[PDB]
Amino acid sequence: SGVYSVSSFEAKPSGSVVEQAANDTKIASQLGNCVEYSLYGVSGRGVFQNCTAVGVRQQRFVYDAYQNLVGYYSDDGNYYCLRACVSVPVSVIYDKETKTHATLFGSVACEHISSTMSQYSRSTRSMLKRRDSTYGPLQTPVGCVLGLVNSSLFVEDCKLPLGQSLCALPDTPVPGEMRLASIAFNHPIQVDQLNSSYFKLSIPTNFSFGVTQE
Amino acid sequence: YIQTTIQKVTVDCKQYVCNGFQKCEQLLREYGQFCSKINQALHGANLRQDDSVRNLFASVKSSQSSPIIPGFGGDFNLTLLEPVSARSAIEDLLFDKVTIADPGYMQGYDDCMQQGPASARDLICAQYVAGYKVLPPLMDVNMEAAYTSSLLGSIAGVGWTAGLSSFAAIPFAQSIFYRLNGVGITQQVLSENQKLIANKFNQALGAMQTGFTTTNEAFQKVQDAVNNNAQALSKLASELSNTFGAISASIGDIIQRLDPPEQDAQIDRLINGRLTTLNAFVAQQLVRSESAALSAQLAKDKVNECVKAQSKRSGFCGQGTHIVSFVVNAPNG
Amino acid sequence: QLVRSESAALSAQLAKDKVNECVKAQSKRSGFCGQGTHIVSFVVNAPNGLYFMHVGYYPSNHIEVVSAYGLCDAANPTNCIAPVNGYFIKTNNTRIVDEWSYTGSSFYAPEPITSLNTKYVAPQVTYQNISTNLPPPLLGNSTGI
Amino acid sequence: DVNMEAAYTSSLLGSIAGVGWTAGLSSFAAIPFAQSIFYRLNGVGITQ
Repeated sequence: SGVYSVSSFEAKPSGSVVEQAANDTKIASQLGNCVEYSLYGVSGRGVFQNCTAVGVRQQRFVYDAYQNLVGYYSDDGNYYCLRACVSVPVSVIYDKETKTHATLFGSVACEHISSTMSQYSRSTRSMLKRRDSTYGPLQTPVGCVLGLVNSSLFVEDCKLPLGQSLCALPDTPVPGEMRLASIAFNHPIQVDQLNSSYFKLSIPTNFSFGVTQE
Repeated sequence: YIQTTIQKVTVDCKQYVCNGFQKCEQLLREYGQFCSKINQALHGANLRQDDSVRNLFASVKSSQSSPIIPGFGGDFNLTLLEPVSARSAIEDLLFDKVTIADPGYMQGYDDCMQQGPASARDLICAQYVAGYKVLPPLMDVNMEAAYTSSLLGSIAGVGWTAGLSSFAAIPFAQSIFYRLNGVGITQQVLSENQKLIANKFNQALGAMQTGFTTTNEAFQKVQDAVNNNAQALSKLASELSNTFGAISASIGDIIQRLDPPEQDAQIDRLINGRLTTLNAFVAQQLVRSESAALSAQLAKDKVNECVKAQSKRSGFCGQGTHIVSFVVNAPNG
Repeated sequence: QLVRSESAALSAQLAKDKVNECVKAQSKRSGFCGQGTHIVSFVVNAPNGLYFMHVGYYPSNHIEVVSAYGLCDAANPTNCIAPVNGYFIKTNNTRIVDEWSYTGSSFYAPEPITSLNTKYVAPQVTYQNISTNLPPPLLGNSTGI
Repeated sequence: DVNMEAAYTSSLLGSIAGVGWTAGLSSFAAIPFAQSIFYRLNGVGITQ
């Protein structure tokens, strides 16, 4: 049992862009989409945006310290701001005893993920089964989770912690779906201060012996 | 500053080596269980980090404590240790003065979708490109602050007599005067100079706010730990531009320029280079984690010796004669 | 192998310190030997080192009582006492009012105040000035011939 | 050997009680285990 990082989804190139010295194959009308590009003999894949002009215009290609294209001067007279298409990280939350699983999607906001992820591509042939329940993706402080039920429970410890306070509680005694619980802080015995020449003393009335092995 | 953890990093070995190109996947498939060894080593290191955090904070928690009300301390102004209704003021200042990149942990993938222009090699947006990932820490900021604040509320009442199994809820001033009486200052002197002692303690504690600067060695150590984390990530992000004796560093470029007999050779050069990089990264992470575990044990000893009791051995807690020690959370310790 | 062997020597030094501090003596520092309050430790051999078994005293069922920093004689204010390895608590043993008893620091069991569990100290502003019932240490001897 | 290591460990076990209440490094008092346990309990805050 544990939380294992697995292979991530990759954005699928929606269109293409070409340039030189029809009409739908242009940088404009494609801003925000991961596209292939071949601009004046420099080719790759990325996402274009509208950024304020920077660098030297006559040298249309704008690089960074590590020889990565980060900008481009188009024939239309606009400076286009260039990125790389980004992957969606994936991890699997697995309980061995009940043989149950959920999917944690890195740090994504559940707007970019769907039950099929047809917009993305990865080597893995299919997604986890995610049976009849199949409710909408749950949004957690650690990211978007598929196959978790909001439980609003508290635990003193868990075997699979998701992150930041979060645990996946398996439906242990057909086992149900895993639940999203949180680790609660165990408050020490509170003793209040007096406002006098007395003080409050907390003292045991019973005891036991305990062996710590090391 | 005592470091207790390192940043938890997992890499997607398949996507780091081949970044999506189906031709490279087949070439790497006959390399067998290298990527699997990298993944298992990283998973074990992260599990050990979680276990270290749990052990340290299970040894830090007190069994009994006093609620931290405003004005806790009385004549001694330690309001910079009190939580602002959950971190302390000095803890917030320490976290503010440290140059640390904000990881996403939530909708951080969509933060890098817009991303503006890149902010000087953003290692937080590079994970969704290079193929690694930074895991969130086991506990929240609020839970860590709860542990530290519960530790602060038991400092005075640690017990003058065999104080392990009993808690006396005495004021902070009484505890300070008992600690001062035990280092060779008589009751008469303490009774005459009550206000002077309180003022002198406040002067020393107040000079802390204007202390986080270049001359502060502990603050420099905090920044060094953050920079070590950043360098570890940057070395991974930097080897993707390397061309290990090939015609290009992009797999998609050599694919659309040569023929399969040459494609295989070039792609194999790149594959071997990237696998060597990943192996070196894994070894360095193992070394850093093994060092951080010993440092966490040292922090446990210091919490048990200086914070929960007044130490009689010189030099261990601080300089001079030790009286009282406070502890807050820091970026990695 | 060199790295592992170098780590094992530091671990062996730690085991030496633990044997000298937890098995051959009772340790007063919390957390080093075990949890709770350390009492006695045993050690046996293990495949590649030592296996320590620390026996500790774990308290339960805590109660809250009212206690005083010390007691002074109202007639003679410069004659005061403080508890030794314990506390001065307010009894409720269906008896005289504002009676003071002594209890050990690790187990609740009120007992009479005597010279065996108290020590004389200089007066403080937080000490209780008691007029009647004057535990035996505070009894100012005025029995002449 | 296993026997030599066990001899060391057993010899260590037999000196646990008599570590000496008073400056106990150069002298050995062969007291019973119960006496040692009760002296250890008395020193943590449990009255006689």
